[PDB]
Amino acid sequence: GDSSLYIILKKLLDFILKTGGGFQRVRTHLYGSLLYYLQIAQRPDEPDTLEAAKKTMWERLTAPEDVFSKLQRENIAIIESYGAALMEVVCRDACDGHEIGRMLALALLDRIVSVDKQQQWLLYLSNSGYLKVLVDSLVEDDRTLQSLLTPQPPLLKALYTYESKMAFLTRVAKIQQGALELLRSGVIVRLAQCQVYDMRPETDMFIPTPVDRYRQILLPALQLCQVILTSSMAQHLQAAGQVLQFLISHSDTIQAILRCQDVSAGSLQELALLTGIISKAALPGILSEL
Amino acid sequence: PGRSSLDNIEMAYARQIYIYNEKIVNGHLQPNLVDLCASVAELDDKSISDMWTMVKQMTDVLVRMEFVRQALAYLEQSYKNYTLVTVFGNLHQLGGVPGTYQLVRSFLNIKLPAPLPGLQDGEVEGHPVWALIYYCMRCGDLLAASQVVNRAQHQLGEFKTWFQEYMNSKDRRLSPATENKLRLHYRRALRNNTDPYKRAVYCIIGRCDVTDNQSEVADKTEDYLWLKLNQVCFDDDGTSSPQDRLTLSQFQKQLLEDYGESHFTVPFLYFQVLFLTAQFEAAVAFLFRMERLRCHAVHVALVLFELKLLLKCLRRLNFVRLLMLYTRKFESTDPREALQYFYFLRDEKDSQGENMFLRCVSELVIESREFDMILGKLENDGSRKPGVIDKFTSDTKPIINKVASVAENKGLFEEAAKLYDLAKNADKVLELMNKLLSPVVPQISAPQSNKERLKNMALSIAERYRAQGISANKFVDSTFYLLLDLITFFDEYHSGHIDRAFDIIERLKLVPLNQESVEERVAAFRNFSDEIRHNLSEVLLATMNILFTQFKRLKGIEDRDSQLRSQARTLITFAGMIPYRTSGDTNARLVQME
Repeated sequence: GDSSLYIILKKLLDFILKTGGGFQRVRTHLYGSLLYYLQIAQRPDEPDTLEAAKKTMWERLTAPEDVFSKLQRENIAIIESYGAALMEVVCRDACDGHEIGRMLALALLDRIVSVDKQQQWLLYLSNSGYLKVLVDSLVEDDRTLQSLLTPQPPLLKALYTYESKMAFLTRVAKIQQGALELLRSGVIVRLAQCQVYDMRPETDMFIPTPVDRYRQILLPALQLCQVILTSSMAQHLQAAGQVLQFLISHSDTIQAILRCQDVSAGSLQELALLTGIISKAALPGILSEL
Repeated sequence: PGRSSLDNIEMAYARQIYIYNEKIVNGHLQPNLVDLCASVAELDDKSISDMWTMVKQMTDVLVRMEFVRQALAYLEQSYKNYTLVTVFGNLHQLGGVPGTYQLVRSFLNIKLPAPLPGLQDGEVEGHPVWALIYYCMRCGDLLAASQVVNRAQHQLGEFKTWFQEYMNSKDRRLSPATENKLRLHYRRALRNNTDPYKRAVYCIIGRCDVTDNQSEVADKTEDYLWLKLNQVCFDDDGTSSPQDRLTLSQFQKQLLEDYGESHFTVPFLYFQVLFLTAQFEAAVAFLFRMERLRCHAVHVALVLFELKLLLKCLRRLNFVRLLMLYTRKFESTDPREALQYFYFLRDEKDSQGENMFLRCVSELVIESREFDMILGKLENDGSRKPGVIDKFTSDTKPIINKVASVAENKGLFEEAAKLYDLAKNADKVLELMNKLLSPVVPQISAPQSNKERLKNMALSIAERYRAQGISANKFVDSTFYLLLDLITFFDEYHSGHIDRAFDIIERLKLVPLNQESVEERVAAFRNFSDEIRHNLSEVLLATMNILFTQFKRLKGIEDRDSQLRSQARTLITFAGMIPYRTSGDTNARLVQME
C-alpha cells in the first residue's frame, strides 16, 4: 500500500501552500512528487472499474471491497484544505518562474484534475484565476505556435507546459460547471483573437512537419470547443448558438479539412471528426443551413 | 449541417481504391486515372480533372519517360485536339481535305488571327507562312512545318537549312558546325525587327536568345509553358562549353520565383504547370492547399505513385506517411478503409516501404483494437475466418502475439482470449479462460442470464475445441469441465430445482456427501488447483440451502429426512475444518439452523 507515500503527499502540500522555498526549483520538486502520487493512486482504470466496485458494494451483499474509492476520498479531503491555499500559490507561480518549473506544475495541475474533478475544484479554481488567465493565454497560443519555431528549443520547455495547458482546458470543458467557466471566460473570443481557425493552414522546416504541428494545434482547440458545446445543453441553449457561429464563421476550413493523407492525414482525420461532432452536436450545422 | 457531401466523396474515393486493390490482387488492367477522370468531370474538379488527364497521358508514358518531352507532347497534343475540334464543325466542312496542314490553316485563318483580316504578318497567297510554321510546330507537326518552309518563297534560306537537321535528329539539332552562325544572324538581323512568328520560329528552333519570352504571340499559359519547354536542352547540354544552356531545373525555379500560383492564373491552372514542370512534390503540396482536399492530394499522389514517381499532413510528402496520415481521419470509424489505403504503400515496390507498410498495419491493429475486423474471428474448426488484412496476408501471427501480450498488460481479458485463439495457442486460451470463469464464479448471487458472457464463452470453447483433436492439457481441460459443471449447478440453483442441484453438486466429487470422509475432503483440498480452491465457498452454502429448503419440515409413508441431513453435517464438519483457508463466512450457520 502506498500509505507511506501518503504522508509525503501531505508534506508536499504543506510546503507548497507555505510557498517557502526561494527556489521554484524546490516547488518543482514538490510538484513532481505530487504528480506521481496522484497518478500512482489510480492505476489506469476507467469507468468500468468504478461501476464494478459500486455494484459489489450492492449492496454489501457480503464483504465488499471499496478500497480504491476510499483512498481517493482521503486524498481529495487533504488536498481540499490545503487547496484553496495552494491553488493560489500554484497558479501565480505558474506563470512565471518558472517556464521551467512549468513543465512540472502544469502536469501536476492536470493530474490532480482528474480527481478532484469534480468537485472541488471547480468551484475554487474557477474563479480565480485561472480562467481569466488561461483564456488570454489561448490567444497568445496562437502566437506561441509561431514563436514555435524559435523557440524549438525553448520547446522543450513549453511542450511540457503548452500541451499541458490545452489538456487542462479540455478537462475543464468535459464537465458542466467547468465548461461554463471556460465559456464565461470568453473562449470563443480568444479563439477568434488567436485567429488560429480563421485562416488556412496550407497557405504557409520540412513542410509535412509544419502541417502536422499546425493541424495538431487545431485538433485540440477544436476538441475544447466541441466539449464546451456539448457539455452544456447543446440544443436551444446559448451554447448551441455560439458553436454554430463558430462553424459558419470558420466554414470552408471544415469543408477543406474533409479530404487527403499522412500522419498529417491522421491529424487531419481527427480534426475532421471533431468538426463533425461539433456539427451534429449543435443544431446540425447542416440543419441550420437549411 | 452534416456534410454528407464529403463522406459520400470519401466513400466514392474509397470505392475506387478498393477496386484498384482488387485488380492488383486479381492481376487486372483497371486504370486508376480514367476512374478519377470519369468522376472529376462534374466541377471545380475542372482543374483537378485536367491534372488527371495529364497524368493519364503519362500512362505507360514512359515510351521511355523524358520529363520535357512528355510535357511537350501533352501541350502539343492538346493544341492539336483543340485544332481538330474547331475544324470539326461547319464551314468550308473546310473546302479541302482534312490534312493536318489545312486544319491549321483553318485555325489561323478562321480563328482569331482575323476579326476581319489584317496586320503585320508576312503573307503569300493569303497565308501567313511563318504563323503556320509556328502553329504546326506548336501542334508537334514538325515535319509538316519543315515542308511548309521548303515551299515557302523566302530569303533567310540559310535558316531553312538549320530547320532541316533540327528535324532530322532527335530535335536537339546539334551540329558541331553551324548553330553559331545561325545565332549571329539572329542577333544582328532578326532580333531587332521582324514578324513575330518568324522570330518565334528562329528563337525556338535555335535556342537563339536564352533571355526568354516571345513578344507578340504568346497567347496562352500553355503556350507559355510549351515555349519554355522547347527552349531547354537536356542532352549533351553539359557537353559544349557555352553558357547558353537552359535546364529543366532553371525552368522549374522560374516557375517558383514569383512566378507563384497567383501568376499562373486560371489559381486553378498552377496545378497543371507543376505537373508538367516535374514538380510533383510541389504539385502534391499545392493540391495540398484549398479544399486542398487532403483527399485529392492523397489520391493524386497515389496516381503519381502508380506511375512509379515518388523517386525520393499538410506538408509531408513521403507516400507512406501521406497515406498513413490520411488514414488518421477515418481509421477508428472505418478500419477496413484504412487497410485498403495502407496497402497502397506496397505499390512502391522495395524494402523499407514494405516494412513501412507492415509497421503501419501493425500500428493500425494496435490502438484501434479492431481485432475481429482486422485479424479474423471464430473457428468452428475451419481455422480463422479471415480478417481484412489476412485477405492481403502474411505476417499476422507475430502481430497477434504482440497485440495479445499487450492485452495482457492492460488486462483486457477477452481480447487476449480472442487473440490467443487466432494465435492458435489452445492451451493458453483455456487457461486464461479458466481464470476468467473461475472468478465471477465466486462472488454473490443474482446473475447469469442464459445467453452471453464468460460462462457462455466457456461453453463456446469447450464444445468447440474439445471434440477436435484437442491440443490442450488434460489438467487444463479438467478444471474447465469442473467450472462448467459448477455453472450448470448455478443455472438450476434458484429457478427452483432444489433436488437437481444436490445431485449435480455431489457429482462434482468435491464435497463429502458420504460419511465423515469430510477429512479426506481436507486432505484433498490443499491439493486442489487454485481456480477451484477459490470456488468452494459457494459450493458450500449452495448445499446448505437446497438442503435447507428441500428439507423444509413437511406437513403430515417413507420420509427419509435423515439423509439430506447427514449431508449438511458432513458439510459443516468440512466447513469447520477449512474456515481459515476460506474467505471467512461460516454464515453457513445462519442457513444451517432455523
